[PDB]
Amino acid sequence: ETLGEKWKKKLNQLSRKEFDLYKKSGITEVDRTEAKEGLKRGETTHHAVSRGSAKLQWFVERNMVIPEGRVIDLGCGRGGWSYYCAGLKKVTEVRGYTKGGPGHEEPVPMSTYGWNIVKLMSGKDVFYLPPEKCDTLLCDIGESSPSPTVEESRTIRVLKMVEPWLKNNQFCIKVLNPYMPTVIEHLERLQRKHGGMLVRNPLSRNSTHEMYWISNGTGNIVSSVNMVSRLLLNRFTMTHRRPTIEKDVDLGAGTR
Ligand SMILES: C[S@@+](CC[C@H](N)C(=O)[O-])C[C@H]1O[C@@H](n2cnc3c(N)ncnc32)[C@H](O)[C@@H]1O
Repeated sequence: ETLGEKWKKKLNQLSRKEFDLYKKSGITEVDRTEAKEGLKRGETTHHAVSRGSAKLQWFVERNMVIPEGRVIDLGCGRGGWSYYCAGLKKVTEVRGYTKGGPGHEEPVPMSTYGWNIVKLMSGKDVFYLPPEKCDTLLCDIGESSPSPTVEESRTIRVLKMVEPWLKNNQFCIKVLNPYMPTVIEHLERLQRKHGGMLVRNPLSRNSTHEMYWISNGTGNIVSSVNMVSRLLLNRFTMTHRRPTIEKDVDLGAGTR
C-alpha cells in the first residue's frame, strides 16, 4: 500500500465539513472575485474563463512547458488553457477539444488577446480522436473518483491516449492519480522515451493528488510522487491554514 493510497483512505473518511476545510488548507489560489463578477455580466475581455489560465501560467512562467506553434488543448472545458496560450508570442494556433454536454463544461467564447488563433470544439471525446500534427500538446483530463482503482484506469487511459500526439513536442499532461504502482510503471516508460518530469502545481487542491507531466525538466518520478503524498498527509494533521491568495491573470484584448 502506497503513501498515496493511505492519503486516499483518509480523504474518503472525512466529513463534508472536514473535507471542505482540508481541500484548500495551505494551498495557493487566485482571487476569482473580479473575473466571476465580470463573466456574470457577459464581459469578453481581460477575464480568464476558469482558474485553469492561472494554473497553466504557473508552469509556463517557470519554463516547464513553453507553448509554441500549433497548440492542441485536450479537454479544454471552458477554455482556460487555450485562451492563455493564445497570448503567448511563440504560439501560432490553438485547437481545443472537449466533451461538453451533460457533464461537462462547454467552451466559453472570449475576445481576450490572441482569440483569433483559437478554435474550441465541444462534442469531442478525445478517446476517439485521431492524433493531429502539433508543436505543443496539452491535456487536462482526469475525473476524480473515491475509488483509486477507477482513477488508475482513467489515468492509464489518458497516458496511452496522449502518446501518439507526442512528436518530440512541448507538452503538459495532467496525471490524475500518479501514485498507483501501475501508473508509475507507465510514467517511467514514457519518461525514458519522451523525457520531461512530473510536477505538483501549488494551485492544486489538497483533495486531488494530481501532478503534471511537463516536457522541460528531469528528475525521479517516484521521489516526486512520494513527496506529494507526504505533503498531503501532513496537511491532515493541523487546523486549516488559509490559502495563499494571489492575483488572477489578465488575459488582454485584441488580435494576434
Ligand atoms: C479539468 S477540466 C479542464 C479545465 C481547462 N484546462 C481550463 O483551463 O478551463 C477537464 C475537462 O475535460 C473534459 N473531458 C473529460 N473527459 C473528456 C473526454 N474523454 N474527451 C474530451 N473532454 C473530456 C471535461 O468535460 C472538462 O471540461
